[PDB]
Amino acid sequence: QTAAWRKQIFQQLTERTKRELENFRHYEQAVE
Amino acid sequence: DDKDVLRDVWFGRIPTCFTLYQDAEPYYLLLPRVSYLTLVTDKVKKHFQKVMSEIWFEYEGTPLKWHYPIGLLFDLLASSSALPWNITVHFKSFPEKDLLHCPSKDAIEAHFMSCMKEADALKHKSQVINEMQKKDHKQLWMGLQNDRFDQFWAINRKLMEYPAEENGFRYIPFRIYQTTTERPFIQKLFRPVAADGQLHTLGDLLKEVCPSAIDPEDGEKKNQVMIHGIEPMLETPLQWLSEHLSYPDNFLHISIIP
Repeated sequence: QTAAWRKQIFQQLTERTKRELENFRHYEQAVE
Repeated sequence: DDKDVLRDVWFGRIPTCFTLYQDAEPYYLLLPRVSYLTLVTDKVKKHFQKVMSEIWFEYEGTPLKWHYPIGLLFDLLASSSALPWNITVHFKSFPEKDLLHCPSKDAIEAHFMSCMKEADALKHKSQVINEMQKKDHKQLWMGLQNDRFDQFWAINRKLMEYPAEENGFRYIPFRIYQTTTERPFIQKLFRPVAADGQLHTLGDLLKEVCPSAIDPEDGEKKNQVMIHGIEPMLETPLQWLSEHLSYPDNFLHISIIP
C-alpha cells in the first residue's frame, strides 16, 4: 500500500514527461 | 521507485526557442531543468555569433537571472504559456543593475558550490561537504556540467544522509519564489521534524513561512505551488522532498503562482 502523496508524485512526473517531451523529441539537446 | 524519481528530476527538460534581439534564424534546444542558462547555451552563442558577462537572456522584457536554475525560471515565469519557452538573446546593453556577470564557467562553478555549501551548512553544519576530498567537489560540478547522473549522485548521495539517531536533516534548504524573480525569495530556518518527532509536510512549511499560499478556511492550497514543474500534495513529507526533489545545488526551489 502506497501513500497518496507518493502516487501523486509518480503520476505527475509521468504526465510532465509527456507534456515537456511529446512534441519536442526532435529538438537538439543543449548538452550532449 | 525513489531512485526513479531522482532520475526523472535530473533529466527534466524545457523545450526552448532562442530568438536574437533585433538590434538570424531562431534556435531550438531542450534545456535541462536542473542546470543554468549560462552553462548550457554554448550552441546558442555559437549559432548567433556567426552574424556579428556579455550574452544575456530575456523573457518578455525581463532579464533572466542565470543563477536561478532553468526549471525554476520556467516554472515561475512561463509555465502558463505554451511550449516552447520563448527566450530573447542579447549581446549589447548588458543590464548592469539586474544581472550578475558570468564571465566564465568558473563563475558558475563558484555560484553552484556556494549554494551546495549553504545547503550543507543548513543540513549538517557543513560536516559532510567539508569532510569530502577536493576532487569530490569537482566531481559534483562535472556531473552537472556534463549531465552525468551517475557521476553526480555517487557523491551527492553523501549530502543526503543524516545521523542514525535523527529522522532528517537539521534544517531544510529551500527558497520560495513569488510572481517574479526580482521580488526577494522567502528563506527561513525550518526543521523537517516537529518537536514530537513527526515529519513536517509541505503544508506545514507553507503554513509557517508562506501562509498566503494556504486557504485559511480549509487549509488547502489557495495558489499553485510548483516544484520541478509538478504540484506535490500538501501532505508530502518535507524531508522526502528535500532528499528527492531538490535541485543539484541541494535546494528545494519552490514557485508560488496565483
